[PDB]
Amino acid sequence: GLHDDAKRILLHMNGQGLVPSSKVYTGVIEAYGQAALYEEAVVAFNTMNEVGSRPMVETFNSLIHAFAKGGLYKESEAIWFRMGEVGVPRNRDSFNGMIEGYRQGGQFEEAIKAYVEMEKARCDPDERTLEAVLSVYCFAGLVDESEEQFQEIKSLGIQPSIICCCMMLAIYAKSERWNMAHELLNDVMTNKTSDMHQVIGQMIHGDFDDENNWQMVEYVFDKLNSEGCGLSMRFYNTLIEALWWLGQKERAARVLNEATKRGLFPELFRRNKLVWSVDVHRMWPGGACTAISVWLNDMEELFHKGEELPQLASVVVVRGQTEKSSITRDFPVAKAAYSFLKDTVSSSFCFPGWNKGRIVCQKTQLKRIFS
Amino acid sequence: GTEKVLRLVFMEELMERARNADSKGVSQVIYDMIAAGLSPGPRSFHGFVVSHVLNRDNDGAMHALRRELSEGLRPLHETFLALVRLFGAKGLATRGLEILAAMEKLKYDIRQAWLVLVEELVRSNHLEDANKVFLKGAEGGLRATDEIYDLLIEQDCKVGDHSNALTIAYEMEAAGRMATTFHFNCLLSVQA
Amino acid sequence: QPHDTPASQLELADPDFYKIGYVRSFRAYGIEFREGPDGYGVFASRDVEPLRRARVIMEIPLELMLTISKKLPWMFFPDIIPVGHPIFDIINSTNPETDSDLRLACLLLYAFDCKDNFWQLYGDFLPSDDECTSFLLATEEDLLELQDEKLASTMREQQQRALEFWEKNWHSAVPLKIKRLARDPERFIWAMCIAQSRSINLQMRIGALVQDANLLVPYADMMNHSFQPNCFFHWRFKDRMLEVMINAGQRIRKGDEMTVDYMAGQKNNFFMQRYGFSSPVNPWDVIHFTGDAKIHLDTFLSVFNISGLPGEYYHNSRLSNDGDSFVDGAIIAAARTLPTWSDGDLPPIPSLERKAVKELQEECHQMLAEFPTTSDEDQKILDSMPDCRRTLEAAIKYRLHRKLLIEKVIQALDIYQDRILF
Repeated sequence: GLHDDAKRILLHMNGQGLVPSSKVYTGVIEAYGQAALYEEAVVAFNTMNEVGSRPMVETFNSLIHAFAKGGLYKESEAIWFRMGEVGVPRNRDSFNGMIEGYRQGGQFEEAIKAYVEMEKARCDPDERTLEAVLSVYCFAGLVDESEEQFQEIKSLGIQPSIICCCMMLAIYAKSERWNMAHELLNDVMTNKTSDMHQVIGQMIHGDFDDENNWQMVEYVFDKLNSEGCGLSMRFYNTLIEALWWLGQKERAARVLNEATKRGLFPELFRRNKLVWSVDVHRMWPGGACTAISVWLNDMEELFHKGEELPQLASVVVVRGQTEKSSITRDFPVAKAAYSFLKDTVSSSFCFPGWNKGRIVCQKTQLKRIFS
Repeated sequence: GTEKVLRLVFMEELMERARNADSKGVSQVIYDMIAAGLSPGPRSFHGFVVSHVLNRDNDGAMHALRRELSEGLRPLHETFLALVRLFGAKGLATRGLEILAAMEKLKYDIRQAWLVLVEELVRSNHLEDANKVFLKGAEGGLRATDEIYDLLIEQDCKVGDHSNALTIAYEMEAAGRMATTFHFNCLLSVQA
Repeated sequence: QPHDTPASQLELADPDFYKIGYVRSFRAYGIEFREGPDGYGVFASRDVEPLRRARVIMEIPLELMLTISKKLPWMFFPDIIPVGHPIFDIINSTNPETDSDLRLACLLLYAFDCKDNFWQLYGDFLPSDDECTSFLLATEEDLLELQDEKLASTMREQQQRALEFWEKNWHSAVPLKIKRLARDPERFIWAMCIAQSRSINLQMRIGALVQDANLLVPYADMMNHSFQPNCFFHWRFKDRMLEVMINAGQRIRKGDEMTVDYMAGQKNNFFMQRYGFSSPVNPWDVIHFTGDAKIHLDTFLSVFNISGLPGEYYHNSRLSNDGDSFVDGAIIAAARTLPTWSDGDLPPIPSLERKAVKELQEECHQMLAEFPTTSDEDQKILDSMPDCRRTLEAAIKYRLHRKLLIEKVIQALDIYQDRILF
């Protein structure tokens, strides 16, 4: 996920003289597709298309994932339409990235249509595809409907990973089912799954946090670097989602500290003389609320130390071409961000008139709630 | 209302950082302003281009040009003029014709840019490519100033090139300006 | 239904105006002369598509116009002054550098008193002493009303010089040949006004002699003025005929007003001094600023789409046409007269230009309040008088155009200060 080192390598290669190959730009568009650097990946792909090389399917399935990390569905539709005319087939990971991008965004209807298209094209849906199909019914109010895919996962293979178990637990906790979900919680803690899947579950239950007890989960936190930022950020996001909604807030939103010390959650907060904001464009509603609370207390703790307030404090919730639209409020994260900023704090944070894709507060207005 | 009020402070410090030839500051200001919801404009990218131009950075300038063009926004005339001047100062004549063609496809005028290109190629001790660019631009119906007509002839006669000097003199007399004693005198020097 | 064209508002001229010339070797191709309240004008009667070369619309022979050389040996190529006539002593006793309208006026007065001459029949179509817009035939009231001290002083000096020349040359002991030319001192003033408001300087060639002369050509003085002309004068030496040819590439439709350029590249003051004409879209009129604030030039030209070298500024429509309808000759003249600074490719700072624009605006406001009147008052005065003197109309239009230029500069500065931050 390194991006500055990628730029240094590209500069040294250009200084050498050798023209970068297909895989060079294919890795560059993935290094500039995990740090919210969406425009650099676009310009690198343009340079790839304007240097004398033909993009393969690997470049396309990397670009769909890089554009699905944020949630720009229009860019995904555009690149999917261009892949049809460029002359390449649509493999499994392409549909996987499309549905992953549609998940954090709106348009929940297109997911089942894309899956039935996979079935028509004999896409041979894999485990990630079935996980995505199960998550299709996750963000929506279809708690009891999201159980046939769980049974399919339990039958065709081993029990689903923790990123699905904790997700279903948070789904059950979102509805009016608190105590009936404790047995399903003990299920994942008293089963025959992997070794690390057993210690995960006791980190939320009980106290388990001190100078030595919370040091045990440090090994589990550092061992998951083998995924390569693919499912590690997904795992942390799902953990925060299942931890903050029903549990202790001080216990849930503390993993972000070690995550930022690790280097897997970049651009979560912007601090400068002119601007002071928070980017949650690649975060789920619960995680977005956790980051909002973290940024709020981090700004209020800097309020009494005598520091100049920013001219505009923004909350980057949704980006992309869709930003200038009235269809914005339909994003799942958006409804939750608006509710959390309306019920927790006063009515000082509102949508901008120039761009309806974030939440901003004026300088004088921020001072009033702070006091 | 407040849109221009905040754009003022967004652009003021950007230009102030671009004045002292600092590219990282302009880049971080661009990132901050695009994170604030406002799409970047051509005036803002002008500073990011001139930051690399002042630090003799050609690859960074090309990257900034591609960045500005990718968002479907046509660059301004001053940015293209600075790019042409930088490519002419470095002697990269072949990389200036593509910029001139890009200006032409954007319905601009490529007269002053072509003059700046030939002048910077002459001043950078690049005479052959300067004469080539001048002859390529003159055939398309683009006339030049008298000062360039005099400078090209003087330099080509001081170096010892008679063919290009005579061709430029013929093109000058065809454009409308007749030759004076100075011109003939230069040509005679090479002839004697 | 009749087609709505700028030429349809006027009526067709008298057919004798063209009949008195058609009997000579005069031709007019694709043109129609039309008279209105302001005067005659030349319009088009055929759609001229973009041509590769020029097309001739007038052929005016040499034997129909007057000509006096600009050098010391005064050679009148149309020989109408016989040797021994005492008018050559009046033409010759003049300074060969400062006064050239006196000789043309004397030649016109003599041509008005010579039989079988074209100007005895053409003089019926020249403007009289009441429909002429020249400031020589003006009063002290109108000159004081101009609100310009230097122009009024120059016009008074010129009137004095004309009167002194008439008093020194047309004395009592003069023979009758000269006395019958200009009996009253107003005739000579009118002759000078016609010779000054209708003269054309052109290098003509006859036989083997190539010289530059001042010639009063008929049927070509009717061409109006426009800073974006459509035609130009050309001399044909094989037949000794002057031509008015449309520019190559310009598209002319039916009803368009054929115009040429009078004194290309001059200030709006010399126009009022010579032709008694004022235009608010003059791209060369100068506005003097005493302040030290300096605006940026390249950004100012880029925001208004004024692309071109400092010698030739044009508005590039294909960059922005509908968006920039403000871009006229006024903004071009402003960009030429505004105090500008440029140091390489250094980008401008918004604070410096925002502090300079307010200084420029307050300077414009303090220089505009110097006039006793305002813009709306003069706008109401100009149409409050339906039929007034032509000199007063020209003066009030001059004042209105100056004020409108100042207002246009102020509005352009406002657009620049509010559009520099996209």
